[PDB]
Amino acid sequence: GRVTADGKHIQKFSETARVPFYDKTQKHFDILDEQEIAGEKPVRMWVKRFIKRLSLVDPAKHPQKKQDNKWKRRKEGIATFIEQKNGSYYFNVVTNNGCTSFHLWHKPDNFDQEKLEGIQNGEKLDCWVRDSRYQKAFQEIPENDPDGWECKEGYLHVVGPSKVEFSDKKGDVINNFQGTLPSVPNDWKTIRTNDFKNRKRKNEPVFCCEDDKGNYYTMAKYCETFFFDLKENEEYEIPEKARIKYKELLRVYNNNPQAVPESVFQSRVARENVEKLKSGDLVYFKHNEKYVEDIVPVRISRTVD
RNA sequence: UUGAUGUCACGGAACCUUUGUUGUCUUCGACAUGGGUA
RNA sequence: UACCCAUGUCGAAGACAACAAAGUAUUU
Repeated sequence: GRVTADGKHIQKFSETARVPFYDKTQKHFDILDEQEIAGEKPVRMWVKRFIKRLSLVDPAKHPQKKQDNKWKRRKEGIATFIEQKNGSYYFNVVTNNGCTSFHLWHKPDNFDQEKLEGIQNGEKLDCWVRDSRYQKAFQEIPENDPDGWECKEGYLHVVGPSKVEFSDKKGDVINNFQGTLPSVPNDWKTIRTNDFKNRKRKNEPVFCCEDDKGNYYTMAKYCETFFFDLKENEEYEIPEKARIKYKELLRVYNNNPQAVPESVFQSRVARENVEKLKSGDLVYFKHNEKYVEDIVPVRISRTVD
């Protein structure tokens, strides 16, 4: 939700999507303006809810784990090979929905047509395809995925790189870093992740670093959130109780002895010493038919009595 | 800024009454933080 | 729009509440 200009109502967004900000696969911090980052100018993003995945042998007669629930909802088509790189193969696809086509890169399974050993330019194959939730957004359409993006307008909710694990002693991620750990940056906008927790699948990027008095930090947030489809006709009134609870939430955020000692790793509410609701704020809200009941600044937050 | 044959104003204690007092173990364990994957 | 958690660290309270001036016969 978004707090209205009068400061007395909160309007409802219909949707959210994740925006990668601290990974090296994009340039959002270099191309978005300050008031777009601050969440006080609306922006227009490309959004994809579902992403396609292929198999080049029928899942129903595929060995092992693909006579499986995810593949129960099959869809069929034909694919044309057009490029190969790093063992990945590039296909244009036509599904059985008349004319309905898209390009995608595929990293073959062992049973994908002899793992595509010996396939050649211009060839084509019968295929099966599924779609799975992706719910991500970008300002510019990434290369290697040029199709299926929907243009939407909304606001960016930028909290900062505040999901951090820290210790006085070296854990599993730090032990396996393979390098000299960086120093803690001074500016929260320059942080970029430098390896992964699951380095085979390359899920879950992290930023590992060390400070001058011997603490080790692992920041494990790389996405930031995009709010879109603002409903004009759906205000909810903020009662006085909701403001008191929010002020108490802010007080407990800013008076924490157990807080991470480096403020670049704190959320905007704590890092910036926020003290009130203000017009135009972006927030998560709980409501009844007419009134706001609970307000929090981040996705997993605190609940006040 | 006096008025004149008449001024005890050195003719009148800012005096009298009121408790800085009432209540409070130098004690003590679970809590911080916000995403990630499809 | 469903699923899943992850990390180990750290002192708190340092006066508060009340009162903040009020009374002080002249007569059946």
